Amino acid sequence: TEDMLWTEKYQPQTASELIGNELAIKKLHSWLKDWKRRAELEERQNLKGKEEESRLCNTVLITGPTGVGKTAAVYACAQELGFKIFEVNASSQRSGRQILSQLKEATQSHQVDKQGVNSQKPCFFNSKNATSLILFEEVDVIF
Amino acid sequence: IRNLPWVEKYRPQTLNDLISHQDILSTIQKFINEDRLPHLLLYGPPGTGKTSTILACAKQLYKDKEFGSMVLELNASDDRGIDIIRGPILSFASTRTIFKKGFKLVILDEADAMTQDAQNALRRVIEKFTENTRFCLICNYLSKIIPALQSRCT
Amino acid sequence: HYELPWVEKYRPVKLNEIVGNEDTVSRLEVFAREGNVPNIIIAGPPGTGKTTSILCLARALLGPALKDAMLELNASNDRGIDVVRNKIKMFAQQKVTLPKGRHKIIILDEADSMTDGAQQALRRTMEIYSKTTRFALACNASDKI
Amino acid sequence: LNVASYLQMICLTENFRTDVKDFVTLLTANTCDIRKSILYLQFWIRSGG
Amino acid sequence: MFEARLVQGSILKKVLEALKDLINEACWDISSSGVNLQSMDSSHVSLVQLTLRSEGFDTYRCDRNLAMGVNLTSMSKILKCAGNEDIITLRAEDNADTLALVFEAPNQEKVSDYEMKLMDLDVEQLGIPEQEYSCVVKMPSGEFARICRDLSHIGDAVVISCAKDGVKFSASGELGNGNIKLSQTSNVDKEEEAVTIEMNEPVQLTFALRYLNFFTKATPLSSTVTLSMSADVPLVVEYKIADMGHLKYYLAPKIEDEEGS
Amino acid sequence: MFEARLVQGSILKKVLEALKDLINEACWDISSSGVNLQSMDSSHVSLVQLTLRSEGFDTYRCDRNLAMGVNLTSMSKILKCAGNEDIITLRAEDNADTLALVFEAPNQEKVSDYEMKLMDLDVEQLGIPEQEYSCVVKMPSGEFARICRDLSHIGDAVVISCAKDGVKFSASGELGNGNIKLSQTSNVDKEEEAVTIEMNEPVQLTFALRYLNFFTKATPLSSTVTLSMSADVPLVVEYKIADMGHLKYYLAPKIEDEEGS
Amino acid sequence: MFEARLVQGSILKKVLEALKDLINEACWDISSSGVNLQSMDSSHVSLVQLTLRSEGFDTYRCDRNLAMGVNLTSMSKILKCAGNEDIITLRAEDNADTLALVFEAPNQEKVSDYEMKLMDLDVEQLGIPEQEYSCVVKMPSGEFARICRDLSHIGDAVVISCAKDGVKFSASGELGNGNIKLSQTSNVDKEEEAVTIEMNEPVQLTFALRYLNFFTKATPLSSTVTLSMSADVPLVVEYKIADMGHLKYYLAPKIEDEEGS
Ligand SMILES: Nc1ncnc2c1ncn2[C@@H]1O[C@H](COP(=O)(O)OP(=O)(O)OP(O)(O)=S)[C@@H](O)[C@H]1O
Ligand SMILES: Nc1ncnc2c1ncn2[C@@H]1O[C@H](COP(=O)(O)OP(=O)(O)OP(O)(O)=S)[C@@H](O)[C@H]1O
Ligand SMILES: Nc1ncnc2c1ncn2[C@@H]1O[C@H](COP(=O)(O)OP(=O)(O)OP(O)(O)=S)[C@@H](O)[C@H]1O
Ligand SMILES: [Mg+2]
Ligand SMILES: [Mg+2]
Ligand SMILES: [Mg+2]
Repeated sequence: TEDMLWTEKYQPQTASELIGNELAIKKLHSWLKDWKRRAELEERQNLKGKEEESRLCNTVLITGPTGVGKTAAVYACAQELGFKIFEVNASSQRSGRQILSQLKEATQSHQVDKQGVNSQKPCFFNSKNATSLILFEEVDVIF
Repeated sequence: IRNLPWVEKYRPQTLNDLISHQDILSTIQKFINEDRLPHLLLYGPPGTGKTSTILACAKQLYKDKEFGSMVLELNASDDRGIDIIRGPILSFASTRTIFKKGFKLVILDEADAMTQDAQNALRRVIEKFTENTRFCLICNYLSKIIPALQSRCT
Repeated sequence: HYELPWVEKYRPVKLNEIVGNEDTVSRLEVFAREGNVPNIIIAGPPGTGKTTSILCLARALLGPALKDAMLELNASNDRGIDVVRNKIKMFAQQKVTLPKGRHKIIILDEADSMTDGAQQALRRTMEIYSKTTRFALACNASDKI
Repeated sequence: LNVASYLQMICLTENFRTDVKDFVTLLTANTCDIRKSILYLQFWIRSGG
Repeated sequence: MFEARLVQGSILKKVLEALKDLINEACWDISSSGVNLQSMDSSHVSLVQLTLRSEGFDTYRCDRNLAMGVNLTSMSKILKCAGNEDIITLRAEDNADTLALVFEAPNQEKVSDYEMKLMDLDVEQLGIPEQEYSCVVKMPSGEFARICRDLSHIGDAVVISCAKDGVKFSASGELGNGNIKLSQTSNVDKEEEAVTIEMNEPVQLTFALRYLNFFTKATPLSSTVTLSMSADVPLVVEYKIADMGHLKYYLAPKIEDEEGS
Repeated sequence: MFEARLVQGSILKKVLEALKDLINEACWDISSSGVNLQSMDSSHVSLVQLTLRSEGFDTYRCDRNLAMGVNLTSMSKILKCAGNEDIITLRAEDNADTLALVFEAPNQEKVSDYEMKLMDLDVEQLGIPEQEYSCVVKMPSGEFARICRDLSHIGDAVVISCAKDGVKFSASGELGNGNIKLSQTSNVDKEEEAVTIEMNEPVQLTFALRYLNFFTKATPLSSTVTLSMSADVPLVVEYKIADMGHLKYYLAPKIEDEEGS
Repeated sequence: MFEARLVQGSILKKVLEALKDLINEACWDISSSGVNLQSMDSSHVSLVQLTLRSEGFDTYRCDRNLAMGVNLTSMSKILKCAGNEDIITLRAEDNADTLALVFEAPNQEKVSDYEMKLMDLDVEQLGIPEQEYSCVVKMPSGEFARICRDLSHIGDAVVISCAKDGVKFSASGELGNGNIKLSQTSNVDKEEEAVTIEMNEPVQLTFALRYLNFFTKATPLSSTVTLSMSADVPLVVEYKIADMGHLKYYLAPKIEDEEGS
C-alpha cells in the first residue's frame, strides 16, 4: 500500500539526518545560513526604508562521487533554512537564452508569494519568507 | 572495346545454375513457391553463391520495373551504425508501395560489418515488420552477428 | 496468413511459465503480485527471459491499463536526448489513474543501444518522477549502461 | 560502517534483522553508493529476503 | 462530471495567447461558482489569477470541486485550431485523466472533439487576502502594450512611480534613458479612455519589463486596464472582462541593495 | 517546339506550391492531348497525377512529345516572382536545355524573362490503372486543409474512416487524441454545400500526416475536393479545377501493429 | 542649442529603416541651411547624403554648426516608439553627450522624453562634387523593390544595362538567368508610373545586391525615384522627399575583372 521509492521515503529532511561528510554539510549549511541572514537583513532594510570581510561568495560548488548525497544535503539544508530551490537538471532543455530569460528574475526579483506552500521546491523546464536559491544539477553534463 | 570479367559473365541468373548446394537450394525454392519465404541468413566463405542465390530469388519474386522499389540492397561496410538502420531500412520496412501489394525484400550484404547496436535495432525492425518485408542477411562470419539477430533468420 | 514461430506461439504470458533464474523470477513474481516495483535493470545473456519477464511483470501489474500506463521503447525507436527530454518526461508528468501500489511503467529494451548522452539526460527523470512512474530496463552488457 | 549501520537502521524499521558483514560486503561491492544500496535493499527486502 | 460552454472561442484564444510564453502549465480550479486559475511563473516571481464566472458561460454545470492541470504548449496549439466566433464546449468527467474540447461547427460543417491528457502536480494554494492598495489608475490597455513595448527596446528594467502627477515610467540603459508621463486631464483619441486616479501616497518601485510585455498580451480582453500599487504588496494589473470575469497579474518588485555609505 | 500560354499565373502558383516539399523533381509530359505530371514520392508512398487540358490554356502549340525533368526548389524560387492576374508563357525547344518563362507586366511596362536549365533523368513511366473506389465523398477544400493542419498538431498519423454517415478523422498522439465527425446535413452562407456519400462498404485506414498536409497545400486551386478510398486501393484526393485541369494525389496507407497488439 | 521639429514621424521611421542595416552609424552635421547626413558604411562601398531643408521643420533653431555621430542600433530602437503620425522634437545642447527625442503623443498631455547618450565619433566630411550624369531614369519605388526581390532570388550579382528604350535588368547565377525589360511608357494616366527617358549614351554596369536591398528599403519614403548612371561613377539613387528635402544613395560599382588576351 506504498507508492514511494525508499530513497524518497527515507529522504533526509534535516542536515543532521545525512550520513557522513559532516564537514561539507556544515560548510554548506553555514553558507546557506549566511545567505538567509543576508536576505533577512535585506528585508529589515526594506522595512526601515519603507564585502571582503564577510567574503560571502554568491555561489557554492559541490563535488563528489555518485550517490553520496550532494543533492540530498542541498535539499535538506534548503528545507531547514527556508530556501526555495529552482532546479535546472540535464533532463530538460537548458540552453543559455532559455535559462537566462526564464530564471534570472528568480535571483533578481522578489518572490510574489512568500508565505504558504511555497516551501515546495519546483524544477525548470521549457518544452515566513522564502528566499530563492538556484540549483544547477549535474553541471558537467553539457549537450 | 569491352572485356568483361568471367566472374560477372558466367553468373547463375537462375537458381538452377548453382552447382554445389542442392539441398538448401531445393529448400529455398520450396520456400519461394508455397509463399512461405522466411528471413534468410546466407553465410559462408566468399565466392560460394549467396548473392547470386538472393538475386535469383528476388528476380523470381519481383519484376524488372518494381526491382528498384520493392527490394532494397545495402552494404553495411559503406555506413555502419544505426544511422542506416534508423533511416533507409526503417522507412523501407515501415512504408508501403502505393499500388504494388505484397512483401518487400531487404538484402543486407556484408552484415558482419554491422555494429552491435545497429544489429540490436535491426533485429527489432525485423520483429516489428515481418509481414510487410523479409530480410536476407549475407555474411562471411556468423561469429560477428549477435544470436538475437541470428535466431530471427533461418 | 502464415505459421507463427514457436518463439511467439509458445511465448510465456505469465511469470510462472518462465524456466531458469528461479530466484530473480520468483522475486519478480512476488513484486507483480504485491506491487510497488522499483526501477529495475535486468542484465544477462541473449535468450534468457529478460524481455519476457519484464513484459509479464508489466502485464500482471497493470492489467487493463496496459494501453495507457505503459510506454515501451526498443532500439528501433529514437530514444535520443531530445526524446528523453520531451516524450519520457511528458509520459512521466502525464496523469494516469491507476490502483494504489501500481505505477506507470517505462520499458527501455536494449539499453546498451542508448547513447551516453541520453542516459545522462535520463538521470533526474529516473529520480523525480518515482511516485507515478517506474523504469524497467533490459540489457545484455551492463557495462554499456 | 556508518552506511552499514544506516542500512541496518532502515532495515530494522521494516522489521528485519540483518548482520553488519553482509551489508559491508554489499557496500564494498557497489563502492559506498548510498542510493544504489538503498534501492537494492528495497528490492531485496520487499521480495522476501 | 463537468461542462463549461464558452460562448465565443475568442475568449479562450486571447487568454491562452496572454498566458502563452509566460506560464508553464495551467491549473483550472473548478467549482459551482465558476472557473479559477492561479498559476505562478516558472521563476515564481509573477502570478496570474483568472476568474471566469459561472453565468458568463453559455451553459455551465458541475458536480464537485476539482483541479485540472494541463500543459500549455498542447492547450495553446489546440486553441490555435478553434473558431473565433464559434461556441466551445469544455468537458471532463469526475475522475478521468483527459479533458475534451468540443468545437461545434468551426467552418459550419463539422464537429470536433479534441482531447488533452492532464498532468499531475502539487496544486499550490494562492489564496491571498484582498488588502487595500495605495495607487490605482484606470488607463487603456492598447496604450499599456504600446508604451511597454516602446520602452522595452531601451533596457530591461522599469522604474515606475505613482503619485498625484500620474504614472511615471523610466528606462535607463546603455542606449539612454527614456521617460513616460501620464496625466489626469490627458485622454486618448484612439479609444477615448480617460486616466483617473484614487491615489493614497506616492510609491517608487522597479520591475522587469519582459514580464510586463508578457502581462500586456491580454490587451484585447478588455478596453481598459486598472493598475494597483503600494509600497509592500506587488504590482497588480487588472483586466475586467465584461460578464466573463477578471484577470489579475501580481508582479513582485526587484530587490535593491543599499550601498555601503 | 513547345509553347503554352496560360490564362492566369495564379493557377500555376497554386498548383505547385504544394509540390515544393513533397515532389523532388517535376517530370512534365507534353503531347497533343495536354500536359501530364505523373510524379512519385521519394519514399515511394505518394503519387501526384496532374492533367492540364488544351482547352484550359490560352495558347498551346506542340509538335513532338516532350519529357521535361525540372528541380523544384529553384523553380519555386522563380515562381515566388509571379503575380495572380497576370499571364505567363512557357516556351521550350525540341533539343534545348532551357525553360523560358515569359512574364507579362503587372505594371504594364515591366516584361520579365526567366531561364531554367533542364536536368535529364530517366522516367519510371508508372501509369495509374484507374481502379474503382468503394467510398467516395465530396468536401469543401478549405475545411480539409484546416482539418489536416489541425491534426498535424496532435499526432503524426491520422485514421480516416468513411462510412454511410460521413468522413471521420482521428489522430491519437502524446498530448491526447482528437476526433472529427462530418455530418451530411450542412448549412453555410451558400445554398448548396455539404458532404456527399456514394459508398459501398465502410473503410477505415491510417495515413501519414506530412504528405496529407502537402496534399492540402493546393486547396486554393479548386473550391471542392473529392476523397475516394476502399479496402485495398489507396487514399486519393482529387481537385477538379474549373475548366482548365484536374489534379489527383494518391497516398498509400501505413502499416499498423497496435491494432493487433 | 538644437531644436528641430519633425511634423510627421513616418518619414523619420522609414528613413531609419532604410539605413538600419546599410551603415553602422549616422553622423549628422547641422548648419543654418538645415540637417545634413553624409555617412559611409562599414565596408566603405556606399555613401549616404541626406539633406533636410529648414522650412520643412515647423520650428527650427540653431545657434552654431553642430556635428555629432551616433550608432544606429539605438536609433532603430528609439523611433520604433514613434507613431505613424505625431510631432517630434530633436533637442540638443551646445556641447553635451546626449541627444533628446521628445514625442508629443496624440494624448492631451503625454510626453516622451527619450534622452540617449553619444559616443563622440571622429569622422570626416567627404564632399562629393556635382557632375554630368549620362543616364537619368524616373521610376516608381514599389515595383523597383519588386525588381530587386526579383533579381535577389536568382543571383547575387546584378547587371543593369541602359538602352535607348529604357533599362534592362540581368541576374546570372547558379540557378540560371533572369532578365527584366522596360520600355518607354511615359504616356499613362498618372505621372508617377511614367518612365521618362532623357539619357544620352548606353552604359552597362554590375553592382551587388545587399547594399542595393538596403537602398530599396526606402520605398515608402517617396512615390518616385531618380536613377543616375554615368561612366566610372557610383550608382546614384535620388529620393525627393516632398516639402522637406532630398536623399542620395551612392554605391561604388563592382569592378569587372577583364580576362587576359
Ligand atoms: N548521505 C546520505 N544520507 C542519507 N540518504 C542519502 C545519502 N546519500 C544519498 N542518500 C539517498 O539517496 C538519494 C539520492 O541521492 P543524491 O543526493 O541524489 O545523490 P547525489 O549526491 O546527488 O549524486 P548524483 O546526483 O546521483 S551524481 C537521496 O534522496 C537519499 O534518499
Ligand atoms: N554455386 C555457384 N555456381 C556457379 N557459379 C558460382 C557459384 N557461386 C559463385 N559462382 C560464381 O562466382 C561469382 C561471384 O559469386 P558471388 O555469389 O557474387 O559471391 P558471394 O557469394 O556474394 O560471396 P561474398 O561473401 O558476398 S564476396 C558469380 O558471378 C559466379 O560466376
Ligand atoms: N526463461 C525462459 N523460459 C521460457 N521461454 C523462454 C525463456 N527465455 C526465453 N524464452 C523464449 O525465447 C523467446 C525470446 O526470449 P526473450 O526473453 O524475448 O529474449 P531476451 O530474454 O530478452 O534476451 P535478449 O537479450 O532480449 S536477445 C521467448 O518468447 C520465449 O519463447
Ligand atoms: Mg543529485
Ligand atoms: Mg556478393
Ligand atoms: Mg528482446
